[PDB]
Formats: sequence, C-alpha cells, structure tokens
Amino acid sequence: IEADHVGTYGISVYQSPGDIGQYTFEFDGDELFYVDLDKKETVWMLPEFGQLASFDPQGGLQNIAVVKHNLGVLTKRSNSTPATNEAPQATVFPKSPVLLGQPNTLICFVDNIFPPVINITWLNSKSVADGVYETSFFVNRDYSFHKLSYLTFIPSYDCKVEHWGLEEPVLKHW
Amino acid sequence: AVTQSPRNKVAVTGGKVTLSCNQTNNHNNMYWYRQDTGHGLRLIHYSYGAGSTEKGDIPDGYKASRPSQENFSLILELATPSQTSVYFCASGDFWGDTLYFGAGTRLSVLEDLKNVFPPEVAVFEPSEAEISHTQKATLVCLATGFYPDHVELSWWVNGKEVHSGVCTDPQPLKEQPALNDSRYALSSRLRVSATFWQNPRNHFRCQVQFYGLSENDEWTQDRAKPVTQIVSAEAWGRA
Amino acid sequence: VSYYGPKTSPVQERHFVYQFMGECYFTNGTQRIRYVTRYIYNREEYVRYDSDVGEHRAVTELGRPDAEYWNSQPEILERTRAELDTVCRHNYEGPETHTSLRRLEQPNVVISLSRNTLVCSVTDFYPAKIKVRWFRNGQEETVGVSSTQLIRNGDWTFQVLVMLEMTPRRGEVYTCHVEHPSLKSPITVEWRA
Amino acid sequence: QVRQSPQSLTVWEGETAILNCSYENSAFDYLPWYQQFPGEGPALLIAIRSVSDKKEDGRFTIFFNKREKKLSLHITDSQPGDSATYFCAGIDTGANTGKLTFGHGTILRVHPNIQNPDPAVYQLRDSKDKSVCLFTDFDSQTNVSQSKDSDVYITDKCVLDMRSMDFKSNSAVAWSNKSDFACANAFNNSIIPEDTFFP
Repeated sequence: IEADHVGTYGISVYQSPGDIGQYTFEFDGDELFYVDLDKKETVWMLPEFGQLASFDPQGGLQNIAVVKHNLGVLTKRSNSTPATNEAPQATVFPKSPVLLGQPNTLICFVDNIFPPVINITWLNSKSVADGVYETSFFVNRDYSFHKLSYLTFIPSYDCKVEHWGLEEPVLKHW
Repeated sequence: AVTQSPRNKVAVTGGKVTLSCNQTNNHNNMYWYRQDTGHGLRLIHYSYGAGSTEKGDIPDGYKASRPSQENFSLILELATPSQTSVYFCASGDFWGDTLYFGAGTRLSVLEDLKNVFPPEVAVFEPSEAEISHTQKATLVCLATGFYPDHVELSWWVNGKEVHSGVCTDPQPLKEQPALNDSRYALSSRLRVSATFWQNPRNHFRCQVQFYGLSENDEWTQDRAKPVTQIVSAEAWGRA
Repeated sequence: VSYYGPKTSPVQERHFVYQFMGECYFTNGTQRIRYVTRYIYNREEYVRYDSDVGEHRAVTELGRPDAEYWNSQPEILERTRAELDTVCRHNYEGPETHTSLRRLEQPNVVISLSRNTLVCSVTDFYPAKIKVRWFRNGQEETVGVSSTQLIRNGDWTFQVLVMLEMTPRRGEVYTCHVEHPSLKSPITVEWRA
Repeated sequence: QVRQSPQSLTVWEGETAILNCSYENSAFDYLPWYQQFPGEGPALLIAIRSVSDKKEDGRFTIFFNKREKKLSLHITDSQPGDSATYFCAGIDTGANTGKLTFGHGTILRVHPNIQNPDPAVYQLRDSKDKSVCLFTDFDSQTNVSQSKDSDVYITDKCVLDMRSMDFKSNSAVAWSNKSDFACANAFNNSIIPEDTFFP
C-alpha cells in the first residue's frame, strides 16, 4: 500500500516456549519505543520524544497477555506445527566517516530473522561486550525480523551471529 | 463466579494474612481492591494473566500472586492496623466493559486480642400501645458490646428465617466514639401484625452471627475464647 | 499527548511464534487514512482486518474461526473499525505532530579524496528527503557519479555517500550540493584541487 | 480523580433520585455506574460512552455532558430496594490498561411509602440492662438527629431486608441505661411533629 507515512502501532510478538515477548511502536520504519516487560517501562529510542510524548506501558502488557493467549489457542488449533528456522544475514557499516582517534559508532545489520532469538555477539578475535547497543526486533513485510547491533570502539572486528537456522555461527568481518 | 476466601478474619499486628480469590468465568484480568469510608474503592494489585502481577495505586504493604488463570491471591506479610478493611476481588475479560466483584472479606488487624468480645443480644417485645393504636407489633433487637463489627443479624419466626417486616442498621455503631477500641452495637426491627403477635404459639428469635477467633488461634485470658458463634435472644407471643 | 495502540483481538525444541500489527497509512496528512491490523502465526498471516473491506477476513483457513467470530460481535468489530480514528488519526494528529513530524536534523557534508574519486559523505539527517549533486568548476556533473542507497542508521538519522570519478588538475573547484527540508538554503561544500 | 455528590441522599418511594458525578481527565471515554448492596460487592448498574449524551435502562438513566465533564444518574419511581451505595467510574479505554478510577460513592436510602402517617413514640418491654423507645410512622417532614447525650444511642436509618414484602417502615430506635431516660425526652434533640402520639 502506498502512503506518505506509515505508523506501525502496537507490534506485539510472543513465542513459546521460553516465554519471550516484545511490544514496540514504529513510524516510517523507525522505532518510537518498546515497552520493557520486566521493568514495565516505556523505553523511548530518542529520550527527547520521551519528553514530548508519553505511552502507558500497561497497555503493552495487556496486549502481550492477549497475544500469549492467542499463541496458546492457535498452537493447539493447527495440531502443534512448529516454527521453521531460517537463515539470517548480516551487514556491517559505520555511522560516521571513520576517523582514527575520533570515536563513532559501528553498525551490524542482521536480517531474515525467524524466530526472534539470536545471539548477536562480537569479534581482535576475542569477545567484546562493552559499549554495545542492540535495538529491538524490527518487523519486515515478510514477517521475519531484522535487528541492529551497535559497537562503539577505538577506530582500530567481526560480527558473529548465533541463530537456530544457522548450522554454525556466521562471522562477518570488517 | 468470583468467590473470595476467607470472608471474615481477625489478625494481630505482625502476622501474615493471605486473602485468596478464585474465579470461574474464564476471565484473564484479576483485581484486588479495598473499601474504606472516605476513600471509596482503591486498587492494590491486579494481573493480566498467570505469572504476572501489576502494582495498583496503593501497593505498599501487600504482595500479589497469580499462580494460574483462575487464582489471584493477596498477601500481607507484616499485617498492620492500617490494613484493617473490607477487601474485594474482581475479574474481567480482555478489554471488558464490566468488572465482576466478589462478596468481600472483612479483616481486622489488632494490636492486642484482649478487646475481642462477642455480642450480648436481647429482644424487646412490642408495646401494647402500638398494638392498640395501629394493629401492628414491632419487636426491636439489640446486639451490644461486640468487637470487631463483623456481625450479621437475622430474624427467625417459628423455625424459619423471616424477611418481611425486617429492617436492621447497615453498619454497627461505636458505644464510646472517643475511645479507639470502642465496642459496637447493632439494632434491628421486626414488624408483624397485631393478630400475629398476640397468638402465644408464635415465637420470635433474633439471631446474631459473630465472627472472631478460630480454632487454631490461641487465647490467653480468663474469659471464654470469643470464637465465631451464633448468639440469639427470644420472645414469645402473648395475650 | 498520548500514543494509543490498537487492541489485539483475543481468540477463543519445537517453537511457536505469534505476531500482531496495527498499520496506519496516511496520505496527504490525515486526508486519506487506511488501517489494517494483521494476525500472524509462524510467519504466516492468517487473519487480517482491512479498512478497505470494513470487516475481518480470513487469509488462511485457520483464520475462519476468528474472522467470522470477530465479525459476529459488534463490540469488537465496531471498535476495530473505529480504531482508524482512535489510533491512527489520533496518533498522527497528536503525538506524531509533536515528535516524528517535527524532527529536523540537518546533515553533515564533508568531501574527501579517497585515493581518482572524491567522496561527499552526507550524514546524520532527518527526514529522508535529500538531494545531493556534484559540480565541477560550477557545472553539474551527472556522469561518473554513484550514490549509495538511503542508509538508515536506526537512531532516527540517515546517511548517503556520493562518489564522483574525477581527475585533480590544480585550479579546479569541485562542490557538493545538498538540498534538504531542514536547510533554509542548500549546503555547498567546496574542494579545491 | 472522580468526585461524587452528594455523599448521602435520602428519598421517599416514588421520587426521583439524582446522583451527580464529575471528573477531571478529559480523556475518559467510558463511564460506568456500579451498584453495591449492603453486605455485597458492587455490580455494574449502567454505563455510557463519551460519544453519547445519554443511556436509558428502564428506570435508570445516565445524563452525560462532555463539555463540562459532568455526569448524572436519574432513578425514577425510586423503590426501597434501590437503597444502596452507588459508584461513579471512569476510564480512558485508549490506554488499554483496564483500571477504572472509582469515585467515593453516594449512599442512597429510599424511605418506604407510608399510607397513613401516624407519628408516635412507644416504650417496648425488656423481656428481663436497658429500655428502648421506638419512633415510627412519621412523614417526609421529620429529620431524626442524634442525641445530645452520650449514653443515649439513636439509630435513624435502618435498611429494609431486600426480600421484605409486607411490613415496611423506617423507624428510629433509642436506648440508654441512663437515669432520666424515658421515651418522652428520648428524642429531645430532633424536630418532632407536634401531633406526636405519646402513650
């Protein structure tokens, strides 16, 4: 469908087993906020938006409850057919023109995610977990997901991915 | 149906009370409220489904537990006099326009159990002046000196419970409003026809259900333990 | 202002996935809103409401139990139809006007010789509308110029890189020309050879 | 916050009781009234949406006014079986949260119809610590107030049994061990009809 803008409101996603869920808002392909389900708190992507608008996270919690219910009923209805794993793909690029001694942000872009559970972790072949920000799962037109992982570092690095439908982890070096 | 348990309970400060709510409506949302004069109904804790509990507006002092879709329980680990109240449990569908409440639980939390007394009950026979003046007879029943106010009054005429001609106070009353542990009194009236009252074969009885200590509770005084009991008084028709 | 989400309609190792979405399509502001909710089980959409239809519809056969059910109860169906106003129009006219539609980050334009080829890196701007053109000594260059697609940084900013194949002859002046709704007048960054 | 007025309302059978409600949040789009009978838990009486300026349900009617954010429940041909506490509630259903905000309730007492009024004060027998006096069969022009004398207890608003059918009157009862307690002065502190029977 054609439009000037798209608002993708109330993206609720639930998976069993494991009881993992996610509730997000989106505008024009960008995440307004996700509701943290453990701290029960609307977490805005841009804090400024968090100072200009508001959203009650309890609505996210009740929508997640509904989607858990529907997941049970439909899990039974189809005679318990399981989710089919998939092959995710990554792509690495920097946020700014890379400048030695001047920091900035590195971006790893995984796509074709289904189901939504990955370890997006990093490679100086040796784990680095500090100064990393992950986004929440974004919704694709094909109902798989994509997710960005940002790594901040000394402009001196492989993005390792551990999904289910990937036989062995796939490292995408820079 | 939404049913609570227990429906009456007396506790001492620093004890652990567990109000417990069950619902059989296949509803997903469950709520815990308390009712107090000057405050209306107030949400304590609620829940959208099994495993989750959300804080209401007044969650301090209480913890909640939703172990399954049909069970929602409210817990007071260090019970306090300020938590003495009437508690109500509710259920609701997703996006439901209706809350479905339970019948309630009256709970008192007391510093000392020394002020738990059962009621003294008395029936007062109709005046002959009212009989000769209106051809109606009004019996009046008094229940006095009880604490706390967990009391239900009923009239029994010739072995069965009567409802016509009955009106009782909606809430008991303090016999000494200055004291903070004043005992309570309730009054009721049963009006029958004068022809019915004067038949000395009819008997009339005022029964007062009082809720207090239980079996497992412990009593440390000379007086009989104010257990939960029926206390009645009776009058006989006459000439 | 407040954001409202739609109301997910309820129904009546091996893993299983469920997903719901509320899509609002605005053209010319709120002048033409389309509202479509989607119910997805195991990456296959099976039920869907669509304003253009005005009632739920099954997309796979498993959708017939819910569509027919959600169509039967007016409290639901009327609510989902009215969400085109209570969610879409409300969010656009309200919180989006204060946040997404008021955001204006103007870009950072720097030129740098890559080795020949110049690179005009245009970073950190919002929204997505942008024009970038090369000039050589003041005449628009459209041959040997290659731009990346629009790259979305994820933090509500975009970047685009425009590379021009050229040859540095001392005296020449190459300029990168950037047009964006956040700029009162276009940005012109020069690189003298 | 929801604010209800008045806190107590007393009505005679056949009258029209009007319970008033006002709220502050402009976003409230659903306002339900819950009815609570004594000893019971509240139940949904009648509800209105903000898009409507009313709601008819038999004898119960909701008059809504969105501009002033004011709400009113009319009970016509009030029956003694309507004596109960009524709660006004409001919720922004757009927030998907499911928390009603309850008012404080209004206690409605509906007095039963007296065919012939016959105000009188009677002295009841004790059946072998006190003696009680009964004031009954008074019309709408009598307001029974409490005693100026602690140790003199007066109850003035009994609630008819919900199942009662045949002998409904809203009497007042006074009792006291006291000393100078007789039924002539027991109601000294209230405004009594002049033609009040004193046997």
